[PDB]
Amino acid sequence: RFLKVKNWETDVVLTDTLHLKSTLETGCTEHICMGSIMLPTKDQLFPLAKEFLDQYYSSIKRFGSKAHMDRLEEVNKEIESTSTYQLKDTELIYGAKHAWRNASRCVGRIQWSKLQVFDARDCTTAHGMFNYICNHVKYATNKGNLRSAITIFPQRTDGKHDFRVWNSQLIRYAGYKQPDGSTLGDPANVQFTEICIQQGWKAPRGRFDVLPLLLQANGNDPELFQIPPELVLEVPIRHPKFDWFKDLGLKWYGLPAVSNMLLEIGGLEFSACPFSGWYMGTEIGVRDYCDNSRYNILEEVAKKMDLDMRKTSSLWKDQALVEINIAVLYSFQSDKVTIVDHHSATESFIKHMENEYRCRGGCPADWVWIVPPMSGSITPVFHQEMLNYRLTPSFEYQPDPWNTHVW
Amino acid sequence: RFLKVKNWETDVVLTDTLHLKSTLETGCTEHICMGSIMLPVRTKDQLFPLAKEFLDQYYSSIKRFGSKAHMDRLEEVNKEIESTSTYQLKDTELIYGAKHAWRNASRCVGRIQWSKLQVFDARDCTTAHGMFNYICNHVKYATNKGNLRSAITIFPQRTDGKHDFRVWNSQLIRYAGYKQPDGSTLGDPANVQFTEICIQQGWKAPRGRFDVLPLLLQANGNDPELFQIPPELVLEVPIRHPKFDWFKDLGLKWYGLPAVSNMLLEIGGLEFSACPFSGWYMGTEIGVRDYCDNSRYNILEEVAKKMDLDMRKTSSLWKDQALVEINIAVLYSFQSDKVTIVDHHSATESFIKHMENEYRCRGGCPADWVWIVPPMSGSITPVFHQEMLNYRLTPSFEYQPDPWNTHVWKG
Ligand code: HEM
Ligand code: HEM
Ligand SMILES: CN(C)Cc1ccc(OCc2ccc3ccc(N)nc3c2)cc1
Ligand SMILES: CN(C)Cc1ccc(OCc2ccc3ccc(N)nc3c2)cc1
Ligand SMILES: C[C@H](O)[C@H](O)[C@H]1CNc2nc(N)[nH]c(=O)c2N1
Ligand SMILES: C[C@H](O)[C@H](O)[C@H]1CNc2nc(N)[nH]c(=O)c2N1
Ligand SMILES: [Zn+2]
Repeated sequence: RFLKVKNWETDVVLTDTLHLKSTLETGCTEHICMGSIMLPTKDQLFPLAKEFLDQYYSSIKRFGSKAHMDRLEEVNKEIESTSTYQLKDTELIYGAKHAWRNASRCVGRIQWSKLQVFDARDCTTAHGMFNYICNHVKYATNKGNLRSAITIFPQRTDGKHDFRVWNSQLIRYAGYKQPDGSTLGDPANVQFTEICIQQGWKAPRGRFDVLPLLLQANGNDPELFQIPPELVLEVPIRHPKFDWFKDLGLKWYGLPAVSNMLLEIGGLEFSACPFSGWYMGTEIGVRDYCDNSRYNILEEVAKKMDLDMRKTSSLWKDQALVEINIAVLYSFQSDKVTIVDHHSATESFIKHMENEYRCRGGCPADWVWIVPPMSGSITPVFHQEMLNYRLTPSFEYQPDPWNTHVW
Repeated sequence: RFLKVKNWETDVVLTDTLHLKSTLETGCTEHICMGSIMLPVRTKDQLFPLAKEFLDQYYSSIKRFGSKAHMDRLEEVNKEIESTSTYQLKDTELIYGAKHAWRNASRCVGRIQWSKLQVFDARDCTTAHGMFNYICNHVKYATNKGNLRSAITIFPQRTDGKHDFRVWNSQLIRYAGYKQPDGSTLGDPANVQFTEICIQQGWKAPRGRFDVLPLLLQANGNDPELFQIPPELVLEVPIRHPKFDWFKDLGLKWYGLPAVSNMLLEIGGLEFSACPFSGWYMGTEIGVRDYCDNSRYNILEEVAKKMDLDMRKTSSLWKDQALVEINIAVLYSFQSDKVTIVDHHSATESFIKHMENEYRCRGGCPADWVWIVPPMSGSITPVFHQEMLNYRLTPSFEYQPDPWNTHVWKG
């Protein structure tokens, strides 16, 4: 009931009690673990609100105070009346920061309280959303000195007036099905690169074409918008030794800005809430270049290294994967763009873990996602036991808009 | 209830029905996941249903469920239990059990080989010296001059828990580790505590960086005794690198036979507390864990020095780079000497095939993602994007407290 977790590299033991607060469910049972599965009314709303407000006023050392009680009373009232309710800005911010704080899959959470919240709740149109998004992108980029941000569009009402960013990230590279058979650009984004044209995009049919924003406001049809290029900071990728690297014709964008998630605070459902921070190197280089179902350029890279690509036992894929990731980090640090290496980020996380166990009594963590996709066992998190559980406020997955939209 | 797993690299979807045959607990609940927790005297009361369960599986597998052979066997076992408070497995049953225990080992990426396991029945053993004999023949048989064969040796089951057979070594073959007065460690840091016990038990330690440890064996609950595996029986491979000639000079070598000996085999309620088993190495086990883990030989840095890497900023990925070269060297040294070894890409590929085959033919395949995924280059092996249900089946291999923590010293 008061669980412990052992780091095996260091024998350190943390005790977890925060999990007892856990409110939502995992997908696991006593009989089956699903830790490696990707995605396992006025009456429900009020308990949701109270729980949130209780933790909020507790966090400001005014638990049980007049303001607290009155606020709980005030919200309770508006709920009975309007069937929903609205969050004070302070609550909105506390909420946002805490959904990140509780994002069990996120290795970067040590930064969780330095989040810039943009209240875009007054928005009414796709054009408006576009204006708010450009503003976010510009702010977060900060000439390469990246800052974390989130922009929150009006909460769901009755599932009809839904605000949604159809892009999965604000900034992503187009991907096209070749008549040749293969795939040009980014394969992840193929179906999306279609929907854009299916909705009227004029694709430059290149490789690194920045996808257009497809914003949907108040449940209406979604509209296309193009991000001003001067707002899209990119880094041409080059190796600090292999000068044939730049020849490979590679660059990547500096701003990772996830847009398809649902943010939940005190029962309210912000279905558009694009947020961003900065890349861990391996997100672009292990994942965005070298996944089979992505840029898949490993073969060509090692080809250019004249490595024995005949048998797997030469570990050519590994050697190459390492150089590519060295290049990514090298180019970003060169162009004065924020990035963190996977050793540094995992180190920061262990500290953040220790910090949360100390000041908060625990920290939910999803080992399968926290461990970098390369060099796993030489990062400190590998040997770190982690408890996974779901807390509120949270970020949740949500169905792709094109599977839901009533046109 | 059906459950689906999806491979996100290939969109292949599989459907698990097997998880319904799962009894044992996971550690998990609906409000917490212990999926990354390393570790999450039995009466006639709870024995017979465990036995029936086993025998039922056993007779289904031989397509004789409900046969008179099956029913008499149940009866035979029943009566042997209520009379003797335990029972004995037939040879057929012991073999099936050991194989299935491996097959159910949800953390083992090597399971494709599960049906080809040589089972040595050492249930007639009575002394440590007898144990040394059995173990010696295991090692010789499994080693097969570098052409490794999977094998397990099974010592008598636990009776009253006061007469346990145990192998105190964690693996049959392992290098000593010595903590020095200055704080440094000579040999394998992973083995220091055991090395100490060994020394206290009268072992005369060479105190070299690569001393094969003695077997510390326990029979019928007696105090353990020391035995030196004859060196001609211990196959080793010196570690060199194919392009780096300075590598051999790091003075490295590893033993060829991985043979885990501290686990506990459970079959039909019976507990086999001494059941050393062996297969062959995946390269990363030696290369990534056995040299490069910060709590191991940690030649990561020296390899890095010799490569003249940029060890200043970690964002040079010098650690990553050295790690790769060390694993190249491990695989290369082994293949050159015709000692069986598998690389992580090969092993994971194999596993996916095995797993898919198991879903189709068995209705699932319990698998621990945290352990199946290799400790380097995770996402460029096919298991990384493979969803996996994890659950416990019997027969199984279980952890068990170190015997030095529980053992009652005769003297
Ligand atoms: C500032 C530096 C940050 C770093 C280095 C970082 C790092 C990461 C990494 C490496 C992942 C794994 C994702 C993958 O492999 O595809 C991840 C996931 C995640 N991040 Fe963070 N992040 C940062 C900022 C943020 C911010 C500002 C938020 C939101 C406020 C956030 C929320 C999340 C969430 C919810 C996930 C899980 C996504 C999922 O479940 O699929 N992160 N992060
Ligand atoms: C024949 C080639 C084999 C290969 C390549 C192989 C590979 C592996 C690897 C790489 C691990 C993870 C080890 C670690 O990182 O600590 C593992 C775990 C395991 N293996 Fe296999 N193995 C083989 C044979 C066997 C055999 C013969 C058995 C038993 C009869 C077995 C039973 C297990 C068990 C029970 C685990 C989980 C250990 C634990 O729970 O801590 N394996 N295997
Ligand atoms: C499995 N993938 C192919 C699909 C997938 C796509 C985006 C995903 O979002 C992850 C995510 C979320 C927030 C982040 C914030 C900062 C950062 N550097 N990476 C971040 C990464 C997760 C999964
Ligand atoms: C943290 N460690 C001390 C615990 C630990 C060490 C080795 C372990 O080995 C498991 C294991 C079992 C059987 C194997 C068979 C073959 C093989 N190549 N590796 C195998 C590896 C398990 C746990
Ligand atoms: C904390 C974590 O559960 C633990 O360190 C595990 C992680 N995965 C592993 N995977 C393998 N193959 N071997 C291990 O020893 C471990 N250790
Ligand atoms: C099968 C597994 O659940 C899936 O591939 C996960 C594994 N771990 C991951 N880890 C991170 N950081 N990001 C991911 O997308 C995934 N994918
Ligand atoms: Zn679980």
